[PDB]
Amino acid sequence: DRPQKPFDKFFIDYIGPLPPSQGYLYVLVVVDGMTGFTWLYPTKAPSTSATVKSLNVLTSIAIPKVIHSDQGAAFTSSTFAEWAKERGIHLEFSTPYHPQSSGKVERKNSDIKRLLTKLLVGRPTKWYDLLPVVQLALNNTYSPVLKYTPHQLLFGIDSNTPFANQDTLDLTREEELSLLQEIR
Amino acid sequence: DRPQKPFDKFFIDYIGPLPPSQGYLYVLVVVDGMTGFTWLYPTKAPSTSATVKSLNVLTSIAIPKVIHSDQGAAFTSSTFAEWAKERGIHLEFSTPYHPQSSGKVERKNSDIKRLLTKLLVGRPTKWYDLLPVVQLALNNTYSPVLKYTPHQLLFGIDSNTPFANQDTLDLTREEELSLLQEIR
Amino acid sequence: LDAELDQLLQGHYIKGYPKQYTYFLEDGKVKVSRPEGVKIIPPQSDRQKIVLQAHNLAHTGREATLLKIANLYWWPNMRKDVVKQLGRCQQCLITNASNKASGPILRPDRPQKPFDKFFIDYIGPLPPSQGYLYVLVVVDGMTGFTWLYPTKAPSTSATVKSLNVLTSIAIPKVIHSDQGAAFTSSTFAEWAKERGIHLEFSTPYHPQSSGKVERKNSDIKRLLTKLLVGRPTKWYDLLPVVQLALNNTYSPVLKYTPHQLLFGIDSNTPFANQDTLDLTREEELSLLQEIRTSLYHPSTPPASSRSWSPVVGQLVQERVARPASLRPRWHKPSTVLKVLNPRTVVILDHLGNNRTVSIDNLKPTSHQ
Amino acid sequence: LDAELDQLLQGHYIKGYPKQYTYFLEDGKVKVSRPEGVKIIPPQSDRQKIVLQAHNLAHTGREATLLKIANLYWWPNMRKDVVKQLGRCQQCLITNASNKASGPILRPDRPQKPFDKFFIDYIGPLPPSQGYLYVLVVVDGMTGFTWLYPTKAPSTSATVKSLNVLTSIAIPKVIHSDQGAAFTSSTFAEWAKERGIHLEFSTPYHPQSSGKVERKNSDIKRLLTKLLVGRPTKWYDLLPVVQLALNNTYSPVLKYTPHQLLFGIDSNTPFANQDTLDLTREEELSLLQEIRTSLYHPSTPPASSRSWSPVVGQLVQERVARPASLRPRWHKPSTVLKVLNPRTVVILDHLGNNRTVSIDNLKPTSHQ
DNA sequence: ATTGTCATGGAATTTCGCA
DNA sequence: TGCGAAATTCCATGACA
DNA sequence: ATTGTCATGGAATTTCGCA
DNA sequence: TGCGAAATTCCATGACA
Ligand SMILES: Cc1nnc(C(=O)NC(C)(C)c2nc(C(=O)NCc3ccc(F)cc3)c(O)c(=O)n2C)o1
Ligand SMILES: Cc1nnc(C(=O)NC(C)(C)c2nc(C(=O)NCc3ccc(F)cc3)c(O)c(=O)n2C)o1
Ligand SMILES: [Mg+2]
Ligand SMILES: [Mg+2]
Ligand SMILES: [Mg+2]
Ligand SMILES: [Mg+2]
Ligand SMILES: [Mg+2]
Ligand SMILES: [Mg+2]
Ligand SMILES: [N+]
Ligand SMILES: [N+]
Ligand SMILES: [Zn+2]
Ligand SMILES: [Zn+2]
Repeated sequence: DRPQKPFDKFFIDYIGPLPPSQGYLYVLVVVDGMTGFTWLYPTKAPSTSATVKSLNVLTSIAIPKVIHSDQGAAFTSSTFAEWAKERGIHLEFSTPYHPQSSGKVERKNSDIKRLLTKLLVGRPTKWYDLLPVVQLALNNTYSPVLKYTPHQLLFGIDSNTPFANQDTLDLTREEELSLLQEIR
Repeated sequence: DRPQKPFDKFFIDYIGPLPPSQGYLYVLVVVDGMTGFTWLYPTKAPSTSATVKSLNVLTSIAIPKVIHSDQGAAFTSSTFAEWAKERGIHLEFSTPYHPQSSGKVERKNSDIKRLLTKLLVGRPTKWYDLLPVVQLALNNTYSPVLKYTPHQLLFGIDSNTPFANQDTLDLTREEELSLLQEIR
Repeated sequence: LDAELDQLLQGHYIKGYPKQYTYFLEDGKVKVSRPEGVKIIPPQSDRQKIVLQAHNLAHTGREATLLKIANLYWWPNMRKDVVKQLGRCQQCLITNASNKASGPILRPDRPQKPFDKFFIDYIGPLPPSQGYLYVLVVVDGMTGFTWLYPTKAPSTSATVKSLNVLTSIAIPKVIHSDQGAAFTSSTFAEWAKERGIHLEFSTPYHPQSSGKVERKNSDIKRLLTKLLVGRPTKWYDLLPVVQLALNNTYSPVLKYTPHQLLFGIDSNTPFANQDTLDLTREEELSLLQEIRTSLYHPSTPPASSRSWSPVVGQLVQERVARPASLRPRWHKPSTVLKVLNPRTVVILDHLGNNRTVSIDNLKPTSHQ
Repeated sequence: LDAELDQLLQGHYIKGYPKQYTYFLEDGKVKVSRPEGVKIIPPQSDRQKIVLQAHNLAHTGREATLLKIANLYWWPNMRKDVVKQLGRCQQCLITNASNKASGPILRPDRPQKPFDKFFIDYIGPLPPSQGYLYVLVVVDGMTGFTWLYPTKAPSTSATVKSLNVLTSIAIPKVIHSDQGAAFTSSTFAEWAKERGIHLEFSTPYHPQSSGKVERKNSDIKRLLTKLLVGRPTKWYDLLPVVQLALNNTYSPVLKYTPHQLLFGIDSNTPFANQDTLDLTREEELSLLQEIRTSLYHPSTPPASSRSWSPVVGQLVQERVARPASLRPRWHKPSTVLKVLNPRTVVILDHLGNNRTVSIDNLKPTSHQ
């Protein structure tokens, strides 16, 4: 069996709805399986159309052999199947109600939801602008299991933005009683 | 004493008034003394101004050491004297009532008056257009005294328009009784 | 196709497939173990399509196309098939640049006599000066002697007005011009025939062909500029000055001014030369005839290391003259009917018209 | 002046006037009988004026000016006086062309790492496609990997929108650009400082300095053209295709695609290379680091036979950038403050500002 | 059925003045 | 029959849209 | 305070297959 | 240990406004 590689498998998923930010409601999340590298795309809907639009950007940089997803409507449509077939991409589905990624990916997907949550409180409407820094953060985060960040695994070099503070990532007591104030 | 040369002396004079042709009334006549070469310029008046305008064209091709003329008003004005002095041209006047050129020049000036007269009858108003061919004619006319035309003496080559017919130059009987009809 | 590949699998020898390598079957495809790795040997009936797919990714040339194919496949003489396709790609042929230079320039003979040949051309538009925008420049080929006329347009009519005045002095055998609207009109053709003047045209989009006058344009503009430094650009009144100035300027290579070449004696201008003061005019014209024949004449320079020269029957392409944005810089291939000289050819353009054309506006079609 | 010439007439020797010629008086002027003929020897107090008169006829250079003077005069070392005046003619100095070429180009080192240096530039205006007119091209110096963004204007704001998206992937150490309005605005300066990105600018009017990206522009336009042959020029929808196409194209000199240089492994695109299928990613990155350091690098070509290289303190002139019709092509002389490298200098411009400037936009002032 | 040209100023080469 | 310096010639460079 | 680049396709050179 | 032919490398040419 051949060793795992970048572009072997992309794990995709939607997060949202979120508070509107510049007319956007959702985030499509792409994580490379081997490197843990993350790409994020703002969409207005979890539709096949928005997925195709966003993946067209990504897949004009690099094309995965396999895309893995749950059985979301946007991912099981025959349009989305056409699109993938055109690009020679094999589609892969986790059985319904049983999401299976990998340890690395699950942990990454967890970091994403939590890092988002942390930064959306205080400024729940300014997230669109923060997506770039969110990604840099995620991608220059040290992996306990491998000695390396996703940046390093993807490109084979150190980054010009090392995130030296392994950050709090937990909700400070101020944000706990004021996150329960925004949802009131 | 040094031998005579082109540009040593220009002989100038006016002819006219003539019947208006394209708004023009006079012809300034320039004849190089050594070669017998002729230039003609249409003017609206025998003035210093018209002379200067016309000689400016000629003297932008070649500048004579000396201009000879009778004592016409246009040639004895101090403006015309300034103009010549500026260009380092010596002015020369025949004594009043006694025009003296040279054999060659007088004969040339004669040819001009006669050739004009011949072509103006029949079409007394179309002479402006004929000035170019008049000059070519004059300048490719064989000189009995020298073995050469003015073209040949000026440029040192045969011309592409030889005027093989030493022409009639005299008024045919039709033109004699119809030149006395135009002046009626 | 499948015939060849079969004979090969059972260990027999086919011309082109070297015998020292092991050829096998795996995943339903014929493979071979080459030094670089294991490559698929596609059936010949598939190869065109492969080359085409590789080429079409970015419309690459020989090596860049080969390198893609080599990632997956091997077969005999791969580049021959690659080149076959490059030679058939309309899009590459009409978009790519040439990488072969033109042959070395010709230095046509100097016209033997004043008035043998005029070269004419327009300069402009210039900043308006007394309502005038252009200059007609007329340059006698033999002497360099030049005439200048201000115009409002580079029109036939204004050309005709000016030349009627110039040809008062003398009629030329030939007038050479580029393909400007002014010079190619049938009115201008008539005007010339009327006077026994033969019209000669530059090939299109090749101002070098009017080099005699173009080069004079340079000096005319250069002197005008100097004279106008720190003043408004009122050039109309300087034309005469410039004309005279230039006609009386020495060419250091020749050691003569155009005036001298035309008349064999200076007129009354500053620093007039006096060397012939004691000769008769006839003695003077005699020294002029001799000076005229002995003038320096340059030779054709050495060819560059990778030039081409046109051959009858060659496929060549004409440059698109005014190509729109994102459109090919070359026309479709066409054929050389006649090699007029090594730098000038007639081509049949596939329409097909005969066009007389400079090789500077051609490339040899690549891959034959 | 009259002192010297007097001593000379009575047959005494003056340094510079050769003793074997006879010097006399005639028509109130000192003459000499030289092989070419009899010439006037003007008094030294008159010579500047003479040289000036000869020069001013057509603003001629050395020989053409000398030849006029020589028609009438002789004196010692005439050309020295001619050259003195040429060196003082404002009009000649700022209008004439140079006749010395630039020194041979530099081939700066390839950036060591991806993201060490971006080169950015605009292409356009292009025919409108979905309301878009320009393309922002961003080219990573090390890899050649390129990003393409359609814009409506070559503006700072549209630059910033695009780069926010690109720098989601990674932040570069340096971004190199030419002097476009978009890149030199203080808003753009802020945007960069905000991210610890250093801005580097080309010298002005020298697109070669952005050669990495300019050259990529060529391929982008060339592929767009081919893809659009026989269709309307709807380029907007092809940008992504072109990006991918080019990033995955081999450079025959390197034997790698920019993708490979950036990632050390092909993604799922046609004809993907498989040579590292059996290495671990870590083994793969290790072979990548090695491939990255051993890439071919060109050297500075030989100087042409008549080039110049800048010296501190030299009088040099900067080319006028957008010279109006009939106006000088050069600025007044100015001085080299610092030789930054042999092809780049700082000059004090007589105003005087410090300007950093390519030698391609300079000539050495003639005659010192 | 047509085709490069030539001013320019440093450098390279030749000629000049003298012996 | 030779030296130093001035004169002349050579010619790459660049610009005519 | 900065600096040319690189696809291209014939030709030149090197390597390959075989002996 | 050397030949013919194929493969690879060299590199001038030209175009990015
Ligand atoms: C058919 C047909 N339609 N149009 C052309 C055509 O030639 N068009 C252009 C715009 C190129 C042009 N150029 C020059 C010129 O002077 N160019 C500058 C230059 C001079 C010398 C040198 F060596 C290089 C460049 C003209 O004089 C001229 O009349 N034209 C029309 O052919
Ligand atoms: C200050 C200042 N203001 N303006 C400039 C300036 O440079 N202006 C021009 C019009 C010359 C320009 N040109 C290019 C370019 O691509 N030219 C084509 C090319 C490319 C490569 C190569 F080697 C030769 C030519 C640009 O990209 C660009 O932005 N500009 C502004 O500087
Ligand atoms: Mg989901
Ligand atoms: Mg009178
Ligand atoms: Mg023209
Ligand atoms: Mg022209
Ligand atoms: Mg730019
Ligand atoms: Mg550019
Ligand atoms: N010729
Ligand atoms: N460097
Ligand atoms: Zn193609
Ligand atoms: Zn000057």
